[PDB]
Amino acid sequence: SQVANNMVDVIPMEFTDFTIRDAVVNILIHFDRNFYQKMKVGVNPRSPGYFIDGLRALVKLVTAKYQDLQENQRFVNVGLEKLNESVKSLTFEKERWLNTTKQFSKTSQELIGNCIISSIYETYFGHLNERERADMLVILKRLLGKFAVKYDVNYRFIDYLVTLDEKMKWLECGLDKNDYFLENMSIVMNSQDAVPFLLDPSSHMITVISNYYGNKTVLLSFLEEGFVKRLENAIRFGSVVII
Amino acid sequence: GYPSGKSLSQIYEIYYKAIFKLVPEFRSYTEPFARASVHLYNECKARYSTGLQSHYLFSPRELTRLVRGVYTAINTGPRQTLRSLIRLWAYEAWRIFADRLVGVKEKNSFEQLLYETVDKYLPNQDLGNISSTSLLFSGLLSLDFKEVNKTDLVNFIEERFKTFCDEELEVPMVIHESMVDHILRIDRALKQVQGHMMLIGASRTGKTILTRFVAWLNGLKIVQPKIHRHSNLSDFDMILKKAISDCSLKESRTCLIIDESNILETAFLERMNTL
Amino acid sequence: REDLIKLNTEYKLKLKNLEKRLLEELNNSQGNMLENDELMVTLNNLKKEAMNIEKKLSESEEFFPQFDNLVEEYSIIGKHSVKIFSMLEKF
Repeated sequence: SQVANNMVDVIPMEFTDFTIRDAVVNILIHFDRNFYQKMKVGVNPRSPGYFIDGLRALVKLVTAKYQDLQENQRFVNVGLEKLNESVKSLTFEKERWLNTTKQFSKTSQELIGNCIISSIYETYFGHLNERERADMLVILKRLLGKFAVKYDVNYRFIDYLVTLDEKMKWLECGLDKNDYFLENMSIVMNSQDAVPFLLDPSSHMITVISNYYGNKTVLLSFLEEGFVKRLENAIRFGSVVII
Repeated sequence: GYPSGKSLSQIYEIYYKAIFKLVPEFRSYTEPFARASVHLYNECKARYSTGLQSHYLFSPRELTRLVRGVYTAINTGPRQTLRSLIRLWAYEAWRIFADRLVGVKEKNSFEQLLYETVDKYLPNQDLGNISSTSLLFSGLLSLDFKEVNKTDLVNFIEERFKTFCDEELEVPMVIHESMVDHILRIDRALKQVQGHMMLIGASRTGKTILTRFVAWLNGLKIVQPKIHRHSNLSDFDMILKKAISDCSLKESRTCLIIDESNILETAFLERMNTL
Repeated sequence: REDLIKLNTEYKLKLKNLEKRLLEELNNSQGNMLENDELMVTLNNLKKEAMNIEKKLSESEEFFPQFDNLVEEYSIIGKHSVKIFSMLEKF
């Protein structure tokens, strides 16, 4: 809690039901406590890591989402001044557009708790099973249910962090159709504050990322002789490397 | 074999007798200290066995560790109240018997034991919270080894960590209750003539960073073996040889951080043993 | 199922694509003739599109609980099939 608090010291947030910062930190602790308790087996070999990186994901994600919520709120406010200047038959329906204006407050209510789920997916879920992910999500959602944070009930990790332009780009390279494989690719790309470890039997992934970075893609393996030097050349001139 | 539990009590009386030449006002307190130290030993040996954890292994060397750990605090501390000395004794008792303890059920067991022992041999109402978190002793703030204020220490670390953050490798962290207690633990270790501390920290706890820090406070060259998949024993030998030659023939004062990853073969660890 | 989440995101991207088209022409054809009207008949088509979303959101609240009712039966099918694949994998 001491560490969590100082990491979310930066305060994007606005008043909620119930404290707001105090709630967020208590969730993440109760999630980390539930993650290792359900998933990991063996007696107390492993300890807090994902927790730090889960907080770091949230900070990067709230900042990215609150600045984009305020950007779309600015896009409907600039359209409000332009329709009022004009006032004719259809334009008064457009003015009515307070349904959207009313909608924004409800959208902003859930963005803090939506970022909680998105960060947890990026950090805790990467190596979990189709069923293992879904089941933890429920424990997270019911934790989000106990605490007075609002989340989107009809929420989908893919649609929330993937853009249709990127989702097309990935498949074009040759990523598989599956939801599981989409989430995985999203987890790899979206957050790169840390090096990703891709595990796939069929090295079909080693080509996917190659198609995406093209010429820039320089391939190495920890086993080759020239590895020691070839990485120093890859780092010096911005080469995208897969090991 | 081991002696008596009644010879041990007697032998360390003579040990306390010698060190209480420096606090003559408590010359009458040597016996109940010697009896308490032995009691603490007998109990730790009994409560924490190799059945729970393999490293739970106690011997009169602990006693000797404690008795000397007590002297060094006195020989370089403020003139001492009785409330000082028992807390001085209690600090060493914690670092000698309980730092090795895993988890919390056993760690709290010792807190109660330490309380139980003082009450049985040194009956005072002047004691405070005897938990390790509450007794913090240092020579970072004072010129004499003295119990320091929690508020005074945290701020002192905060001003020195920024400096260490600026001067050395740039990595920001949150300085917290555990970390202050641990900074002093490494500090005492790195101060003693032979200073060897092995830290058991899971990962990302920060054990490697604190070590670099406290070494920097003590003014130690931080050597970290540059090993890799294609490192030979000869490489590590060279790393070791230099660090040794610099320590005697250049008077260097190096702190060698060895991670578990660095021991690549049996021999690498054997080299560390010989050292 | 596929078009439900597809046209959810597509119409909202086209709602953002048409808002940009409206603002581009409103600033260009303020000194010109009343061209904005030629995009306003496309904005008249948007009265299907804005309310198409409302049409789809209404049927979603009807589709989702039926989708979740159909997961159970297939779970009954699903649980046996893995145990069978496990067995054939083990050979």
